[PDB]
Amino acid sequence: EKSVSVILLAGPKQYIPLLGQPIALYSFFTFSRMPEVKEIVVVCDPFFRDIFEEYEESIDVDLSFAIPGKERQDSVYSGLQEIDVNSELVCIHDSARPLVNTEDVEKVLKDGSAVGAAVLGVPAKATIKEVNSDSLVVKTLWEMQTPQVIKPELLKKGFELVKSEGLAVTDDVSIVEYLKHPVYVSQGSYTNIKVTTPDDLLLAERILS
Amino acid sequence: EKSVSVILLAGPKQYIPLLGQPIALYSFFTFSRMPEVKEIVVVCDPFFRDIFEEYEESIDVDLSFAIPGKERQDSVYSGLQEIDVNSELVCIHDSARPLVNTEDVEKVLKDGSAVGAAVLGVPAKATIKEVNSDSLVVKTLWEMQTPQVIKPELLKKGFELVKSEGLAVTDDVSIVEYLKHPVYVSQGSYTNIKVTTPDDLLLAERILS
Ligand SMILES: N#Cc1cnn2c(O)c(Cc3ccccc3)c(Cl)nc12
Ligand SMILES: N#Cc1cnn2c(O)c(Cc3ccccc3)c(Cl)nc12
Ligand SMILES: [K+]
Ligand SMILES: [K+]
Ligand SMILES: [K+]
Ligand SMILES: [K+]
Repeated sequence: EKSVSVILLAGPKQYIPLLGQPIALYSFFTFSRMPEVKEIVVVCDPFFRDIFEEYEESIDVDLSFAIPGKERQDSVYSGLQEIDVNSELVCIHDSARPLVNTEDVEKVLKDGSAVGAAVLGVPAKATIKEVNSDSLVVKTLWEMQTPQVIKPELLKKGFELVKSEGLAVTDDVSIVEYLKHPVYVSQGSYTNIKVTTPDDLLLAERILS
Repeated sequence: EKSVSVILLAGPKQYIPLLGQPIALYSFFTFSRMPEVKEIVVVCDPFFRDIFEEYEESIDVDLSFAIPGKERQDSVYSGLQEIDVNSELVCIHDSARPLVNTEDVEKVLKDGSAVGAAVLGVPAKATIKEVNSDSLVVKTLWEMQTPQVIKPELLKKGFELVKSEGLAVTDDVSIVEYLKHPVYVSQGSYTNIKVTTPDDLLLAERILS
């Protein structure tokens, strides 16, 4: 209980309402009601702080804020600077995923605690293949979602390594890929979609019923 | 000209209308108007033959039919048995992809002719990772679409090898993966979606405007 700090990424499609509520507030509330969660560090343009700020006394978590940066990793880093000095786990979530299930958050938190780093994923349904520089097929794949859950010292070491040795950040689990620590893939739900265009918004409404 | 035989897979979501026309007819017509295409072998439950049969004298291709089988590869094989004895290329298409562009069909036909086997693909947008049996991340991916275009002798040899040596067919390019022949990935369009649920159907309508 109160061992997890959520970094909620909300640096605009994550504020378009879903049944009257901005998309970013759904996951915000899902996390707030979990007794595991001590605090939520919201990463957002200060223009939208109000959207979250209205609910501070009514939620049972500490609310903090962080300034976004140029790339997703910069926004992750900024949020990381604000967590309780004794948080055992950081839980990084894309606010564009409003429909994440509490049960799946529970699973990835559990796996993150056990393993050190964990991320929600689902089996990739489509035929997906590695392709080389000459456009030829190179002769189980999982699609990643969020939360991404990691022990703060682990993530700090990852940022430290990328920084000092000047490494290339390419995708959403690139930083830990440079470390030798294992990353567990917690099996999630296909309903935990990223809601970035009006067609997704419609999906979200059907899932919400 | 008249060098390509299309195997149109329509073995029910591919007959739900899109702006009044069953989904399966969109690609059917796209292929019919191409002077490269000699014939279309439609693979469908005979219950729906009429849907295609109505247009035979008005299209400029020979129309043939084949019975589906249990798995997609069986349906591919059945269609293969019906093509002109002198077709230089077979063009396999999932009728659930109604929005394929003529220009992209032209590209994959060109690449299939040059290389021997080619398939439309797009860069996979999501973070996708290989995961091992212990649920851990294994430390460019492309999403495949159709058409899949192949020289008929190449595809026949592939079915022959899988059959005689009893190999496991897993995904949509599995059969050729056993051969040493290269498979080219022709860059397609994100609009060439597979339309399997009412939300896709809505996507299709927006793309169609
Ligand atoms: N942006 C961004 C980004 C790039 N890499 N990377 C990363 O490795 C983690 C850490 C992490 C990875 C997997 C599972 C949990 C945590 C997080 Cl949270 N973000 C990023
Ligand atoms: N079902 C099914 C199926 C499984 N494998 N496989 C395959 O290799 C090809 C041939 C092909 C592959 C890549 C590019 C063109 C053709 C086709 Cl057409 N279908 C299948
Ligand atoms: K380590
Ligand atoms: K999407
Ligand atoms: K060969
Ligand atoms: K779909």
